[PDB]
Amino acid sequence: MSTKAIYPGTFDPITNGHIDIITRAASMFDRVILAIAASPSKKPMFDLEERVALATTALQHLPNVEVMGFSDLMANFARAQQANILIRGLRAVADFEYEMQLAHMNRHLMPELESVFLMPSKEWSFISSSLVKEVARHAGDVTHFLPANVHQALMEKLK
Amino acid sequence: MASMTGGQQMGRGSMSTKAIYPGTFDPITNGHIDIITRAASMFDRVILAIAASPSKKPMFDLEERVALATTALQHLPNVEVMGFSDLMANFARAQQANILIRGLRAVADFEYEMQLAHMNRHLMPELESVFLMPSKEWSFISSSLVKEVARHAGDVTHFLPANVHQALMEKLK
Repeated sequence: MSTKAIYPGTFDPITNGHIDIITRAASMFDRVILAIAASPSKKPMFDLEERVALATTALQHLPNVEVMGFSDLMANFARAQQANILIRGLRAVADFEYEMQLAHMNRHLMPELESVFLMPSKEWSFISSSLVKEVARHAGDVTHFLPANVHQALMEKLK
Repeated sequence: MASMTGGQQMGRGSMSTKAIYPGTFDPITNGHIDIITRAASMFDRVILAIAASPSKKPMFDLEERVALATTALQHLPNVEVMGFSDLMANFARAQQANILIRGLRAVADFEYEMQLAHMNRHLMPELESVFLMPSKEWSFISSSLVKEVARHAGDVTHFLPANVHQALMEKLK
């Protein structure tokens, strides 16, 4: 019957690449949660409240998508949310290794959670939050890579 | 609201899902079975699409491959086995599939798989490629390796369903 997917990340901030991933996932699963990590070990530019607020606005037009923060073991959060699917976007070869390791651990922690991988669209294949930030920090144009609400908020953070 | 719209795929919630899982499956292994079982748990329907005329001559012919796979996957109600002699995208279009299952074992392959996904996106924009990691148990097995091991009497009973094991032993004198 139901499929319920979690798409975890720091989303600092959410980019068009993330939006593409979640849009695609929301087309194939009944429900999707954008799970925003509360306390990443590297301090984010936006806090959880801001990240969640931005992502909510950017994803409001998707009816089966909900944005939430989480500060617990993803397996525990997935169990709490009665999620059975874990979405991960796969951009680089470097990321694949780490995500395969994590998937094997999550299989150990939650055997009933299936990890599922999406490639980013060609359009968004080179963008990351980190890269957009670094470009923007030195006044590079990133209007093409962010939704308007995120773009405005980023500009404010850097002024 | 049919008088007004037939509806669209994206931005309107969840849609009916029909996945193709293509390969040569020469023969199908427990690794493949794991992948398709997992896909069949999350998609409404799944087709195991067995390539008829692969570039490297297979040990089993299409009829044998299809027969073996059918038997090994009969316990999954939403899975069907078919042969195809086309691009995976043309078969997908023919079957009105909207999902393409791809197994992701090696880092070496990631680049090729991303390139294939971009090509399939070009050919069939409405087809989404979805990538599954193999289970840890099956992470090192391939059809090719199991065959070569079997050819020199290595034990591969753990890597194949019984019907495939028997058929493989028959192929190897």
